Amino acid sequence: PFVPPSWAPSVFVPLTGLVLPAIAMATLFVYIEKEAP
Amino acid sequence: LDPQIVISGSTAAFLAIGRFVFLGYQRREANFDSTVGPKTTGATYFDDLQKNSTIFATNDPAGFNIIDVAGWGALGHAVGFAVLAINSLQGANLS
Amino acid sequence: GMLETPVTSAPIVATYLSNLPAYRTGVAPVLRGVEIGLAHGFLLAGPFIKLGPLRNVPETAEIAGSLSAAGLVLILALCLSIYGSAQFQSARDPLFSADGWSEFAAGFLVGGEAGVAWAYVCTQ
Amino acid sequence: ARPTWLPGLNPPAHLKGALAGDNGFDPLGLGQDEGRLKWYAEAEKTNGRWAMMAVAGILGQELLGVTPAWWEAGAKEYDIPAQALTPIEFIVMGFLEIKRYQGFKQTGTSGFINSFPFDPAGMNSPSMATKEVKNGRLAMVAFIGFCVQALATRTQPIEGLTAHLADPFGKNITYYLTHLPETLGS
Ligand code: CLA
Ligand code: CLA
Ligand code: CLA
Ligand SMILES: CC1=C(/C=C/C(C)=C/C=C/C(C)=C/C=C/C=C(C)/C=C/C=C(C)/C=C/C2=C(C)CCCC2(C)C)C(C)(C)CCC1
Repeated sequence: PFVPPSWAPSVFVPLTGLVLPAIAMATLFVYIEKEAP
Repeated sequence: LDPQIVISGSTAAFLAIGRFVFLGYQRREANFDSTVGPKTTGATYFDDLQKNSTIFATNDPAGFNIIDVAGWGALGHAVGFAVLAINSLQGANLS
Repeated sequence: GMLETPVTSAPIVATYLSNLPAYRTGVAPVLRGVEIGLAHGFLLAGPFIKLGPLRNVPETAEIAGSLSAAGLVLILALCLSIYGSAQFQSARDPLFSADGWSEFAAGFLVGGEAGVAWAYVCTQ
Repeated sequence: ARPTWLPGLNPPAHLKGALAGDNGFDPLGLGQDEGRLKWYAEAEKTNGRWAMMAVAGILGQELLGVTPAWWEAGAKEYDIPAQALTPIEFIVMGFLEIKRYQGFKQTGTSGFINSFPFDPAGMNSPSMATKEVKNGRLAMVAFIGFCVQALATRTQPIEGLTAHLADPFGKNITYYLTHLPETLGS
């Protein structure tokens, strides 16, 4: 039941190494630059 | 019978007479519904559901809006399939 | 004032820059985005195809290189978008505004990907 | 005088044009209570958002050679048993949706989990709101097209398009509706 599929690395490695960092950097860059009301 | 000729032909006739023959008569009878008055006079959501919120304006000179097209087109389709269906019954085996 | 120099102040140089999409005012920001995106997108495919990891494969080299050029254009489009968000939060040219830049970034994505696709069609 | 769904038709009063994608289209006058129109506007997006992902998923699965067809995915067996999938989905979706509703009531906007609005990248403007609806409506219409085309043609979306392109006049809704025995007898 626990064993993940044999294709899990193919999806998660690019997802956590290329996709989430891109969204995380965009989120952080916008946040720090945001001006107070 | 060819369905394309019969169905299109009947629809054209019913659209033609509706636009050119009975449009004046139909509009006059629609005003007989004005003599009675509006259904409701309220400002609640359920009262709004009984009013002509959207008025279907048309650029046609005679005022033959889409609702009229649907009405007269439906009669043509209904008559067209009656003609086709009845003619189909000829030369039917065991039917 | 500033140190005058032919490079900084010359007639021929000034006219050339004034005709570039970036400096050509009077054009909608979206259209300028497409014009700029197409030029960069078309060039971006070159280096990936010739020097990529799959460069020596006969037919896969063209596809892999162009597909990577399309990816880089997508990343650049994100950079343009977030730059507008940070820079314009509150003047003569419509481009340098929150509304203008957002259109500009969208045009760059459309133009850039079209340029990458157009470059591929040239090869095959 | 914004464009309207019907030429020469002044939009109804209850539609002011403030909402994104407001073309004055409401022949039945469903949205006239300001308390329901706001709910419907949110309901339009969420149906469209699920449609947009669904259309991409069906197209993506077909383009990537996934089998069987999108309407037979449930029959296929995966690592997790089908019985275990539903409890996982019910708990996860129940949590996301319940917090989705709670934020909407407090703020009146759309978001994710605890963030309302959920715009990490800062991309948000009247134009983006309009583009979301128009692409959302197209996906909603597109998905129904997939479902009906599966019923009649019994071919996947891209497969149907190729057949039409190859033989435009020979292959079309006219052909399939009169050849159900042939297509369904294969
Ligand atoms: C915009 C989406 C879209 C597109 C691009 C296509 C494209 C195609 N369809 Mg599909 N289809 C769609 C929507 C779409 N369809 C919808 C919504 C339905 C459900 C009625 C269907 C049902 C359908 C069938 C049953 C068949 C096709 C087929 C085809 C192919 C031939 C064209 C044809 O016969 O069309 C003519 C017939 C149609 C039903 C298409 C109508 C498309 C218009 C643009 C929909 C407009 C909706 C409107 C805005 C809604 C207003 C609602 C009102 C209450 C306000 C072609 C690849 C044929 C094929 O070969 O498939 C492989 C085929 O057999 N389509
Ligand atoms: C975990 C992080 C990570 C991952 C997953 C990758 C993955 C990859 N890197 Mg590496 N790279 C990383 C971090 C990472 N890198 C870092 C941190 C650096 C800096 C030190 C580099 C520097 C680097 C260089 C300099 C190069 C690579 C290259 C590659 C490719 C090698 C395999 C190959 O032949 O691809 C072949 C690639 C393809 C056939 C195409 C794959 C898909 C493309 C890239 C994107 C497609 C996007 C799609 C069309 C649209 C968007 C989809 C999206 C929204 C889901 C592969 C795509 C090589 C390459 O080819 O890059 C393009 C290369 O030259 N990387
Ligand atoms: C600067 C150093 C350098 C150089 C020249 C290269 C070069 C190369 N690397 Mg390497 N690499 C380096 C450092 C470098 N690497 C480092 C430090 C690492 C460790 C992190 C790596 C890790 C790495 C990996 C993992 C891979 C490569 C690969 C490659 C190849 C493809 C790169 C690519 O796709 O570029 C894309 C290029 C561009 C998008 C453009 C480049 C810049 C252009 C040409 C500038 C032109 C400017 C122009 C002249 C200005 C005109 C102005 C005028 C109009 C006014 C290529 C041979 C890939 C390969 O397969 O190699 C065989 C590969 O897989 N590299
Ligand atoms: C623009 C114009 C024109 C033209 C027009 C046209 C061309 C039109 C058309 C129209 C049409 C063409 C229409 C149609 C319609 C239709 C309809 C509306 C239908 C309906 C149907 C129905 C309702 C059905 C039913 C049924 C069924 C379903 C089943 C069986 C039974 C029956 C049959 C009953 C002219 C030149 C003249 C003038 C100028 C301008």
